[PDB]
Amino acid sequence: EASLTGAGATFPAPVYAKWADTYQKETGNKVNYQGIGSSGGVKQIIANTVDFGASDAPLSDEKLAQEGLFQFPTVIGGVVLAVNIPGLKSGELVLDGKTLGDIYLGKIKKWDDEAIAKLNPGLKLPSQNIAVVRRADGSGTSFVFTSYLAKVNEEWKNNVGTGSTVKWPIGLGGKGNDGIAAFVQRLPGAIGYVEYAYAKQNNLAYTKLISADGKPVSPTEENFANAAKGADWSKTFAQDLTNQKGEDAWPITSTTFILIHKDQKKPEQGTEVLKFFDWAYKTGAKQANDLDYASLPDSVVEQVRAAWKTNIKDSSGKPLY
Repeated sequence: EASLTGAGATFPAPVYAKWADTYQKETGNKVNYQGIGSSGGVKQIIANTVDFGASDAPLSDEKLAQEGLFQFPTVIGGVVLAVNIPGLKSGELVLDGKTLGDIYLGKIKKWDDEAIAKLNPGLKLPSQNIAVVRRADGSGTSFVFTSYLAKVNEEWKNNVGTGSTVKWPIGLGGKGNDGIAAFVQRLPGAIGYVEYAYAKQNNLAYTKLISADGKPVSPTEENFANAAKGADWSKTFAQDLTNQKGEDAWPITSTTFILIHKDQKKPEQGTEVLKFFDWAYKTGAKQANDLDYASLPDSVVEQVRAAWKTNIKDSSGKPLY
């Protein structure tokens, strides 16, 4: 039995924790995962203080080669806008990318603003001020969210841009996906971006969004999967799944990655890390779906297995899988 430690992204933490609990029950192996944000996970794996790092933002091939790292995707999730608006039900409000960006820019300050009303004709919106909430820590969820906003709001693109950390025009900072969920829950009029599982598990209301194609869509596991239907995984695992075309394609979708060293100094540790993830691919789909994360296509996991064989080795050049 082995003890493994991983650290990073909170975006997939609910599913990694569930898989870890189940894996321990079935095999006795222990996986301790620390949700410290993608930026921290990258620093940790590079510092070699953990067996595997986790980040929703992919590293470029050149960055991977420079650090001697290998990266592979695990599941597909979606980012939603959790809101606390009195008298509004979950899924009733609809926002488009442009308007969402204007909210985060501080351009729109009340819930009954004309721009919001015209998108929601049947709604009686309250003249409640909008409390914008964003991440205080280096975050892969921030990366995905700002990648999306830069595509749909030129002013956002030109003035704040994309990144795991940006200079936010307005808003209070929350730590981790859990931190943002707690803020929305406690602040009447709040809007905050979180990975779907965090809104569902905390019973937070969320909005629908208008797809790249122009249709209002709901955030569901199937709709996250739909956004990924057109990704050419054979080209690269580092797929941008934001604002994708297609029916019922959730606009803020993203996969997430695990980072491990290619030259394993502690091969036993390396071998056990691959066994845990292989087990998750083979048996963990139901648990991922229970948490509303979509699974990667089988062709993609086969590509991952093939790459493990070629890339992961001990100091003697011996493959660990």
